[PDB]
Amino acid sequence: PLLPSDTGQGYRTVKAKLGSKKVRPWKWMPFTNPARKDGAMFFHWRRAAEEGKDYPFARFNKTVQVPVYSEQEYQLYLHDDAWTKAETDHLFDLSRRFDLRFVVIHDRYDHQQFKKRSVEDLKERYYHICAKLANVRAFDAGHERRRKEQLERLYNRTPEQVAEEEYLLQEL
Amino acid sequence: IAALVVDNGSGMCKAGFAGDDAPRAVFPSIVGRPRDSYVGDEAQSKRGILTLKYPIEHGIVTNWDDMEKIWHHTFYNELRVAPEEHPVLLTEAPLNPKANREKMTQIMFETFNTPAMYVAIQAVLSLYASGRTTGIVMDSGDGVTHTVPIYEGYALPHAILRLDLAGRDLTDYLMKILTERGYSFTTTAEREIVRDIKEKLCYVALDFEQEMATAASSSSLEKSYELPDGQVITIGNERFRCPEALFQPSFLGMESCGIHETTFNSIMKCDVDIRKDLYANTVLSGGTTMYPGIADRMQKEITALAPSTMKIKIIAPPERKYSVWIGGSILASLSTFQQMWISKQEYDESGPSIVHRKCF
Amino acid sequence: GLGDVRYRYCLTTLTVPQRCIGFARRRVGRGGRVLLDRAHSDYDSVFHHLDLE
Amino acid sequence: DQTEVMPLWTPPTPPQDDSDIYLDSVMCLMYEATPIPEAK
Amino acid sequence: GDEVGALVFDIGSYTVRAGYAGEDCPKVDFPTAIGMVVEGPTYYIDTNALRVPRENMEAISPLKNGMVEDWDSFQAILDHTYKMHVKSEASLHPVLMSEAPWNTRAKREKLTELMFEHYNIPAFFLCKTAVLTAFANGRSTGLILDSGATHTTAIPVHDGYVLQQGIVKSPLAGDFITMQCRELFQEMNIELVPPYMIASKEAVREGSPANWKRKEKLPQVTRSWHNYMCNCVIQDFQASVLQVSDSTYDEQVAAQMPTVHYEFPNGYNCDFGAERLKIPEGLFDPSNVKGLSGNTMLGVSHVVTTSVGMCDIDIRPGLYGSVIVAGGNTLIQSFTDRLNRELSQKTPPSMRLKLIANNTTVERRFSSWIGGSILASLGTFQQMWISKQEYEEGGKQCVERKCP
Amino acid sequence: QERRWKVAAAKKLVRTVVRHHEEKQLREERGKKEEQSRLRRIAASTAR
Amino acid sequence: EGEVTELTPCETENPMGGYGKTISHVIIGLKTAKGTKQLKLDPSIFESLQKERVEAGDVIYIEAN
Repeated sequence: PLLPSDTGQGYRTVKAKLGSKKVRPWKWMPFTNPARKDGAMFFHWRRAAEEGKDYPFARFNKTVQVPVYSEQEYQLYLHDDAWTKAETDHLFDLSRRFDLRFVVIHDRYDHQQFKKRSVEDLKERYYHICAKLANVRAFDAGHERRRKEQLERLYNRTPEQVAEEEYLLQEL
Repeated sequence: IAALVVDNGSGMCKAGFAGDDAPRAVFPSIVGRPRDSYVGDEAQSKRGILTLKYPIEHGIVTNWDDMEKIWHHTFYNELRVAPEEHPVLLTEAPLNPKANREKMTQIMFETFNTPAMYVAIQAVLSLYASGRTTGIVMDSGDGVTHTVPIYEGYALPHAILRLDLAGRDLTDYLMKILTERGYSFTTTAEREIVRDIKEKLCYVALDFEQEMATAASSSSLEKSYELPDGQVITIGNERFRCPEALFQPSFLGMESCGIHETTFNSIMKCDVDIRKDLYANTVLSGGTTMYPGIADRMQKEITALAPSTMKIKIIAPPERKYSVWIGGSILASLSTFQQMWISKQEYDESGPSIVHRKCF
Repeated sequence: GLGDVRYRYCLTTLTVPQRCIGFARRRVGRGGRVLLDRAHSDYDSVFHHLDLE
Repeated sequence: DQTEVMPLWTPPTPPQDDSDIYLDSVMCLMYEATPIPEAK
Repeated sequence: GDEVGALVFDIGSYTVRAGYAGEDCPKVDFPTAIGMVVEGPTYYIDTNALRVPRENMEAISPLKNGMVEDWDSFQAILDHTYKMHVKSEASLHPVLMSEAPWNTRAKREKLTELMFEHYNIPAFFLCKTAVLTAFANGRSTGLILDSGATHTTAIPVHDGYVLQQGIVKSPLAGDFITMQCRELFQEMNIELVPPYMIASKEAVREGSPANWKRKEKLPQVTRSWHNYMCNCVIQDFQASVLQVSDSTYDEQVAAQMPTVHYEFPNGYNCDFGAERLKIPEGLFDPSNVKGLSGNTMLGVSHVVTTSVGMCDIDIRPGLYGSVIVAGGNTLIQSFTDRLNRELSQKTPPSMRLKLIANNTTVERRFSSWIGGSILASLGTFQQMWISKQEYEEGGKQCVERKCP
Repeated sequence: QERRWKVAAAKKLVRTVVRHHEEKQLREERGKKEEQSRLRRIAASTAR
Repeated sequence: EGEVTELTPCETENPMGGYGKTISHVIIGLKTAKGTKQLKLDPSIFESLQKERVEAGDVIYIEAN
């Protein structure tokens, strides 16, 4: 279960084709990455001639996107009812940094300092906030909560009981 | 067509061609430097305006220009060959930083532009010369020391041990004790003369204490040597006082495990499952390491410290001064290894890092 | 049926040393070098039937 | 099992436009939605 | 050259590891501990200083529950590394290190400050060890088990992110195995004759009295240092004897093994029987430990159940897709086989289970270092560097802003 | 995969070298044997 | 079929009497594009292949039965 690798030599049969072909040199040249705003100067083994070319590999600057409010949205459009401006801000910051991994956000959301809220509580709250912002500036918490409690009940279903449930189902 | 083998000893370069039994040319690896920088013995001959220099410090490179020029002069005078129509095989000490590997690869490719290149550790090539599968290699080289447990022609960098003690430090200590005996040894000539006296009469004591008793009682140990000036030197206990320092770093004020103690440490660093086999597969290294009473004494010491429940079968090739180069010639003379070479266009298409991608 | 998106392997033979290679797939490697990775599956030891017995 | 050359695995590419995708681990149900989860 | 000459460092519960980036194996390693002879002072590091006998060593482990203890010791050990092994100016070379699940932000800031100011490092980075190991397996959401020399901990991961909740600081480790060896010696009454105090180990048979010679030149050592080198001997013995019953333990079943002829530094060599399998079975359940009614610890299957249950439902299948091992004490034989048996038994078949196939010593221990080098190699990561210029700008406080 | 592959390379190299040593010694021995056989044959030519 | 790779005898002095310079049978290394191999060849066939211009680097039609 190994892997052969490319072989170019094979045999001493290649006397020529080199004297006419210079080995393009390589240098441990410095460089800067655009993705680093400070533009830290690092190094590459570029082939000399390939000097000054923009950092070709930093074109992946795709990120999450979260909205913002200043003084009225939290009171006019996205007018809050249960959260603090601080709680909305903290949620949105955790979202921006975590790029919308709600389980990650909740497990890394302060439940004590901010209002204690399940992961789906934060999910539904954000749904309200973002949908209000979208429509004014122009997602199913309940059913999913029911389905999830059902899921965990079935999971906790004692293994023997699961066994007879499956035995019936197959017996059909 | 030709096949090139390059063995770079800690302080002497010894190159040759695959299939050969012995290196083409041999000489100490020192570099001159004007206050044209000349090479090895070439520089030595011009000591007045060229200053001795050791590019292989600690068994390691110092300045790329120095070995650039050693290769320059090598090719142009000793080999007097066109390596750029032949593969170039090179060797290295273990645990070498990747920096040195890429640097030497680039220097080869650009400066000299030879088609086929490849690198491999000295110890494993010497083992290949030794014709055995699994075992532990002691790198009693010339400038630095290492202990390489090689398995299935494959070694674990962690398990290796290092120590920069070798013939140079042994010669320095022997010079020191000989001066203490009432002599003096200062310049290069004196250093080489001390090394000569060592190579002639120095040996490894069996029971160092009863050996002292015999040297101080049996004058037979005290012997006569014609110095270059002609002076006759009585040399008794000092024939073997220095070698015992190998197991006793305290001799030189240093503190560490003796050579065989180091080896036991290493074999412990391995896996127990095959340490019996390793014991069965001892090794030796270094042309400056064949001194009488050495292999047997080391055998006794391992038998003592190594549990007797395992078989301790020593391996002491009396011809090991070139083991590494000989293994290199053997390897370069193998069919399946020819494919494994690395071409110039391969560097041109992948850069120096291709060595760390393929050269293993 | 296991549903592994990337572990899709296939049989083939080679050009010069033609023979049943076994479930294998090409894959790129460092230095822009393609490499053939030959798998090891339920029929690893019996990789010579031919004709779809 | 007409006969076709095998695929390849390659590094990624710069994102011209978002190809946002995630894969769940349930790997059991059909991956679009539920038509009538309840009396909706 | 999308890789710069970076160096990765890996320090575990048992030993200290490090090596260049992108390489197969860490370059070097040496004991986690250092021998202290109070009088700057005399530091004994690596075998030549530590195991080799000297006078008045008080060996000190600068680690504790994966925490920084002796900052001066850490600085000295870094300098020892540099000189004795690497011989390079990392100020010219980017570096990074793993981190514990619980390392104090205060100590992380302290070390960041120290690195940047003293060591003059050009760049730095941090991340949790388990994350590195999970990378090593090419995994994004799994459960990590490590029997490092200190603890026997389990920590799950998701999308390359640890679940803070999953930490289990079980005590049992190679320390526990040393305690087991000690109680074995007690019940069968063999003292500890360390090798260093033995000039010659004279011929002796099974049951034979310890016959040996002492080398008069042996300045006395401390109980700390001597006991710890004895502990190294004990761990060697364990390795020589490592094994666990693959099923419900039975005294006579374990005794059925041919008593292995293990030799000791004195030269004595007796044969050991069912004890080596009676002992480990407690690792899988501390309650069954005869004599010691350990209950606070969770048996192996009990640890599995705890870790699985404490997660959420949706990803638990994902975690079950992976199971990982790590640590100096993970050398145990019958480790993974009996682990998976206990799984199949206690772990319900409801959720598909899948482990990680890696048992070589190299993988089994330095998977974490492998993952670290793996990350260093990646070409995209360079935007995630930590330039020393940014640290100069914003103090060591930039860590909180850039590291959550 | 690279880990898997270089270990195999080392193994195959070991096999190659051990085989090489083997035929070297076998050739030595058989050369000696042929030499003595040829000597017996020339002595049998004397006998002829 | 294949290309003649090598050719060797199976020497043996066992035959009754005489200088034992005798061949038990011949060994012929043959290579097709599929691969390479060798087979056991009786002594008499070496005379035959003498008859043909058998030389390293050519192919041949060896009727098995």
